[PDB]
Amino acid sequence: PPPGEKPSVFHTLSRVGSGCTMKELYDLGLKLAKYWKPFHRKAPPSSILCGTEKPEVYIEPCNSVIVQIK
DNA sequence: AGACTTGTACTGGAACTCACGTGAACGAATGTTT
Repeated sequence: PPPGEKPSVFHTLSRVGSGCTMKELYDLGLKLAKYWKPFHRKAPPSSILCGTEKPEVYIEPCNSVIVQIK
């Protein structure tokens, strides 16, 4: 972002779907359950920028969580 | 590829039980003292 501001736009990197136990996935779902929004290809959100791979449901970055990927 | 879940088998420790040992205590007989 411009100096002294929070990030506004995001660029997709990759899907990850392994490395979490069932309980961790349940807790993550409960945390982010309220903030999921349906994804419409015709009116994509401004904050998230995607290529050919698009999600079924998108969550605004302000309410999401950081994940470590190996 | 990778990561988690499920199923099978194994091994060590907990708990329970019996055998054996040791410690302390005691009534009766005997020996000693007065």
